[PDB]
Amino acid sequence: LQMIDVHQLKKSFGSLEVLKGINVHIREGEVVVVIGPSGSGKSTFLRCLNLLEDFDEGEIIIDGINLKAKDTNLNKVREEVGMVFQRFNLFPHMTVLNNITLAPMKVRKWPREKAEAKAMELLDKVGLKDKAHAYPDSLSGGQAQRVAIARALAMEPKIMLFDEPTSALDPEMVGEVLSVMKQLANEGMTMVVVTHEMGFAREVGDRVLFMDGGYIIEEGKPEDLFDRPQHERTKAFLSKVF
Amino acid sequence: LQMIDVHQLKKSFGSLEVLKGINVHIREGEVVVVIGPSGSGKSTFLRCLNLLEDFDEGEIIIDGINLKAKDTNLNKVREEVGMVFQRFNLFPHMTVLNNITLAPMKVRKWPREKAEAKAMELLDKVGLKDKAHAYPDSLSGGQAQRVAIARALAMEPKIMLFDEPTSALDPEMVGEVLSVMKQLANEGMTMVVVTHEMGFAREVGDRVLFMDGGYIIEEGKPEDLFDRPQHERTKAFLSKVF
Ligand SMILES: Nc1ncnc2c1ncn2[C@@H]1O[C@H](COP(=O)(O)OP(=O)(O)OP(O)(O)=S)[C@@H](O)[C@H]1O
Ligand SMILES: Nc1ncnc2c1ncn2[C@@H]1O[C@H](COP(=O)(O)OP(=O)(O)OP(O)(O)=S)[C@@H](O)[C@H]1O
Ligand SMILES: [Mg+2]
Repeated sequence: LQMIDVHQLKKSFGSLEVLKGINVHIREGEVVVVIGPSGSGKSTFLRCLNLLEDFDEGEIIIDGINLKAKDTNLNKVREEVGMVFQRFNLFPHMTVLNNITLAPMKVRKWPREKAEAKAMELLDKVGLKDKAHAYPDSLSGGQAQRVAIARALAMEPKIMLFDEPTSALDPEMVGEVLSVMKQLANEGMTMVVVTHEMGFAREVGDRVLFMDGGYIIEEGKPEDLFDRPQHERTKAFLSKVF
Repeated sequence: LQMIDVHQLKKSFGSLEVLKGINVHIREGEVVVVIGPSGSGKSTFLRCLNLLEDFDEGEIIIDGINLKAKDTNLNKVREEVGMVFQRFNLFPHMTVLNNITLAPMKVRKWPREKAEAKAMELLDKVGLKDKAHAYPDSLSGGQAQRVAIARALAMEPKIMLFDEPTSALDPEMVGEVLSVMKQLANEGMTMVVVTHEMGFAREVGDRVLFMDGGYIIEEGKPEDLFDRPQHERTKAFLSKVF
């Protein structure tokens, strides 16, 4: 309940209150999986967590610091949270290596040799050291998404956010990215993963949160949630998804 | 030999000669379509035009300025050349309006409302003003790629490069992207378009360059190159694609 703390979170886009009061508390090293239909506020939720969107009411605490406290450095938090999106993760005009090294050099003021040493180490980890000097256009979707992960890991964050990282990919490219994320969980990374891939959720997630219409409607262990859902809306959603 | 001027352009990656003597001279307002097999150097070529890659031998002159002359402001050339890639054109972490205004604000130091009025009219022209405050991942491929053109146009370039802008799109999304590109061609923009979209090439294209193995093997008017190719490599390539 220590790494991410969310109390009565609400958000509105004028008329549409997209997050209608949500509560979640994520411990250090916990993999939490977010599921639910389109328009639930799943991405908005992740954005608030990543300081990409401000909220209308409630509280967000990350690593024991408040996002709306006057004294708190938001830029310092920004670099402790990583985020991988469904698309557009890479700079197409830069090599794979320079994608990864850009922020660690620009933000954390690392020297080139140091940053590239760690970038090659992460490319090794994802199975793409042989693509260091390649351009994003040369990469398949599964390879591009694995570079996005490596990009995010180079800042060495405390939390990794994943917004449907495999949703835009062909089925032959999905498990590629899921195994990197799977491996990332095995190394004690606090992860929030928005996904429709339920086999990942059950295999990897510590808790599953079912979001619908701006609420977290049901939550709990993957086995508990998938096998024995209690809420009609959870049942309805699970009757048509993977 | 006005807008783009290339003489015996050569580029290697190690012992791999990727461009082997490119000579091409693009007039102002000319729309050049580039076609050819994978590994032809089409993307490398466009990168050289866009100052994203250095070259081993030869000369490149964008609008009367030599990219290797001593007194050359490279950044001032960079800002007059726009580029749309196959994928990764957008920042997923910021809104559509912000994607477009980022560069004119940083590079041209425009105030926010100035840049935004320009972005809004650009979104209008590509038929997407309603998506101004939306995030990239809410967009279709067709939409995303139109915003990618809007981003590029916000810098007010005189050269627009397109590296397979519709390749990674579902076929129904291909149409409305080529409509924007056509409008851009019809308005006098100097365009280099790497594309295997024949209808586009025939309609708004002035010339077609057939690249293969680091050379421009054959060139000419689209009708002429498409319907009566002179070189057997061009014929063979046309037979397997169109
Ligand atoms: N920047 C924005 N401006 C206005 N409305 C928005 C914005 N972002 C999201 N919305 C609204 O919020 C809903 C989208 O939900 P999201 O917050 O994107 O979460 P989500 O559940 O991931 O959505 P999907 O489509 O399932 S991935 C839509 O109905 C939008 O109208
Ligand atoms: N940064 C790099 N390092 C090493 N090799 C490269 C690099 N960039 C390109 N190449 C190689 O150069 C050759 C031609 O590159 P491109 O310009 O991408 O060709 P292309 O015609 O665009 O091919 P595609 O895949 O149809 S877009 C390919 O064999 C690449 O493997
Ligand atoms: Mg979403």
